[PDB]
Amino acid sequence: IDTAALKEEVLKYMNRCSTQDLADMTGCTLAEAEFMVAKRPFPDLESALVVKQPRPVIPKTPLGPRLVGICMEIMRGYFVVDALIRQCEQLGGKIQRGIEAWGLSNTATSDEGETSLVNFDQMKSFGTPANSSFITTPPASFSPDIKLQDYQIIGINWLYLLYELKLAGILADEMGLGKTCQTIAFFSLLMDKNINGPHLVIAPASTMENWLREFAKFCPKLKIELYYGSQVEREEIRERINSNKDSYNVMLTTYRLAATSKADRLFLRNQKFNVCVYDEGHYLKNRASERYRHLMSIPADFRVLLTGTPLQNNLKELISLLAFILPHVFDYGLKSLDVIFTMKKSPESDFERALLSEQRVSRAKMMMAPFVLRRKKSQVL
Repeated sequence: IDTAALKEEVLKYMNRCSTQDLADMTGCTLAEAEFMVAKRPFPDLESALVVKQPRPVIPKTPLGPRLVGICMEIMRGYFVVDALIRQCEQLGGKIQRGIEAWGLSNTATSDEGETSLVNFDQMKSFGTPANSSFITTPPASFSPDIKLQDYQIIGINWLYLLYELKLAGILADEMGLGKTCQTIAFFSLLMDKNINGPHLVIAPASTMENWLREFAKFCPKLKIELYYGSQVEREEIRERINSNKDSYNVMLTTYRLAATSKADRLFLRNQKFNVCVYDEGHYLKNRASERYRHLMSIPADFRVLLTGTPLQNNLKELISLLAFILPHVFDYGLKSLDVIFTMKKSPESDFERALLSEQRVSRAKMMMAPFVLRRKKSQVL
């Protein structure tokens, strides 16, 4: 991150921006942006730094320095966002090549910020190549009485592809397409391969009898440990589990329990989970939250987020997901991004509407697309 490059970028921006774009980016008022803008062209940054609004006419930080300083903090942040997007470009390239080495097709384009793999008919007809890792059959651990749809066989193969690449996945199928069922089938796929957990599933209380029901119905072979109840009940659960009496495959808990209080937090810390699934984990969309840091602080080899929503055109959300899916980023500070998450929107200005923000939204949505599997009802009916 070159100081001279920063100063250059800021000088050019200050000379280019609209008044409203300047308010959007710096959080200043529209009259401040108007004054600023009317003092330009700026031949150098010093010329911007002498700008100050007049003292009242007779009937504590001057404008110039304040805006130049904010723009340089922001440019710093954007440069960090760009590095995140380039890493995402790298690793998603590896996802795309793994998919192409299956021998299967995608209906979506990157700009839609997802992948849509709907069927494997041509592998059905002509067969799976000797060089392909795709598994067309249900897992042997999976309940024989439950039929997996073709798009769900794809789901568990895709999840395992991303597991192998040491990445992270977002499963964003439309509501009703059995994301919970595909998760459980993924667990049973791992179990075929002698990968047995423990794994964690964090869910809203609203869905936890459903997770228990679906575990029992779809893959009864998984041993499930429910981490729920009173502080005291939870404590005896920890007592019972820490003594390795009956090892388990999947632990089920809620976001409240998983994040709120010290004792639960480091119990989950010490479990050393392999897969960690965040069901309806919209908290992962907001890195500027205590809950986020606690969710992401739980150690896990492979993180999966389940959601019914495609990626939104919101830079803050996309940065939060970039730190979710990119290896070893969350352990970095990302302090240079702090300033972006402190810019509160208002009627006068919104950092999301700054042109440089929008450009990063477009670019990131495009590069995050191989990390997002999304099928719609209208595709799989």
